[PDB]
Amino acid sequence: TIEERVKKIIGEQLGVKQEEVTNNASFVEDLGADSLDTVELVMALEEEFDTEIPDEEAEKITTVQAAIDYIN
Amino acid sequence: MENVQKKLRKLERDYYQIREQVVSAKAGWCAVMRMVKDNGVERRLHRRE
Amino acid sequence: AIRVTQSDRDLFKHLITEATSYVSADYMRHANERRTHLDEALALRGELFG
Amino acid sequence: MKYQQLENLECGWKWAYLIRKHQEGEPITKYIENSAAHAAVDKLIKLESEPVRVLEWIEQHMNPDLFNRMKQTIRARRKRHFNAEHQHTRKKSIDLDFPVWHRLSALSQRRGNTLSETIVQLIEDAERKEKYANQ
Amino acid sequence: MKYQQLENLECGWKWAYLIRKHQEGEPITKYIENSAAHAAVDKLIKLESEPVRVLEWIEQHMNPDLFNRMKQTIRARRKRHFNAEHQHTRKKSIDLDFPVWHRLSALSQRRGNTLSETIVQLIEDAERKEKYAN
DNA sequence: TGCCGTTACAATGTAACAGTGG
DNA sequence: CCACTGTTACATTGTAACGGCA
Ligand SMILES: *P(=O)(O)OCC(C)(C)[C@@H](O)C(=O)NCCC(=O)NCCS
Repeated sequence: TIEERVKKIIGEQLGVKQEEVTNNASFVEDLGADSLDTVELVMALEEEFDTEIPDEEAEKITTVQAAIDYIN
Repeated sequence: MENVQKKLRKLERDYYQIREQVVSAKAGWCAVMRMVKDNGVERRLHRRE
Repeated sequence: AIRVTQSDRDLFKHLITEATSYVSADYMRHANERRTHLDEALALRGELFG
Repeated sequence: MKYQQLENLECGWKWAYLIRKHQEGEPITKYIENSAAHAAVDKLIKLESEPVRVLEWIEQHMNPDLFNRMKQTIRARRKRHFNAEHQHTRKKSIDLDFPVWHRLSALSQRRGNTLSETIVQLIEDAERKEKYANQ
Repeated sequence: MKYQQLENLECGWKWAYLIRKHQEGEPITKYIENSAAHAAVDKLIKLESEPVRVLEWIEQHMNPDLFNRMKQTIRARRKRHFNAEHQHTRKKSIDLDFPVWHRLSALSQRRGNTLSETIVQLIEDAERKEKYAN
């Protein structure tokens, strides 16, 4: 499903545990993903669901909950 | 301007290729990092020299 | 005893150094290639979005 | 030369090629005598962990027939090994029915371009129709 | 069943396949102990020139997990062996650059056709476009 | 379900053509 | 000239996944 495909992408693009990645887990502070890591995370999220996102609306996404919210 | 649309499609395919390459490389690197949890990576593997 | 310990120490040193030189080289090559590919990719992303 | 030649890798490739050919039953040796051929093969086997000596063993006992096949197979293996790094440089193997392949090859030889280029042109014309339908 | 099965041929095929796998290092036999495995492999090696006994050898000592792979390999061998008689039933193998293959497979999956059918349709549409223009 | 044809690949080996530099 | 390299177009064998049929 989408709400777990997001976890599939996030865990394997940041290397963090599945338990760590909750809905409210922010990438930078909780998951530790920095500038380039978050860039690669958004690219992977785009690839998984074969869609595209605007630059500003994409950069607005900075959390698992926000990630799914834009994805779903 | 359908030619311009075709140019956009060609650039889109190139960008898809590059993004797929980058994402696959990142996933492999993350898998390796999770697999080197045995602490052989701090200095022994990442030789900045 | 001296012979055996020297042989084991030399084996350890050689294996360790050779394995590190074998792996870390490709590891750093992969890191550099990934960074370069990302730098190239951003330009295509921007132009496609425009 | 476009692809970097690595000695300690190509030597192992060559040794593996010789061993595969021998175990398949072919006469890699240039010797007609059974004893010398057996000794040379045994020495090649001993050379498993010393790929560097495989070049000398080649120059000493390799059948004169196999030089062309050797230079072909290792060259192709080098190309494939370096192309496997990225998907966009890889190759995909497909099987085609005789009529379809016959028509496609005739078309390609007519246009004087490779099969991939002909497929590109065909799919591009179809995609042009699709694009103009979309617009 | 479309292709008639011949015992003296398929049994030779099976013997050759098992010998190839053994030479490749695959564990042919179900015996973890090396002595029994070596004895069974020697029985197979000296068992050459025998269909009626290679079948029994497979039934008795064959590794359980290789049965499916061997069965499908023999299926493919039978089909190819019978199809290689006539030109029109043969298959031509080619290598396609990854982007071209990706686009072609996209079309084939989209339309539900196979690669051969997809290429046939594409060539036919190209011909029809030629006739339209001409 | 288990056999049986069929497809779409992967891996490796070769012949032939095209390039390149010594 | 000549040799060595890169590339394309096959072949050959093996395997996994579908789908038909008793
Ligand atoms: P991190 O602190 O290394 O930052 C990386 C980055 C956010 C600057 C980078 O990923 C990026 O977004 N670069 C392009 C910025 C942009 O919007 N450029 C316009 C299109 S080229």
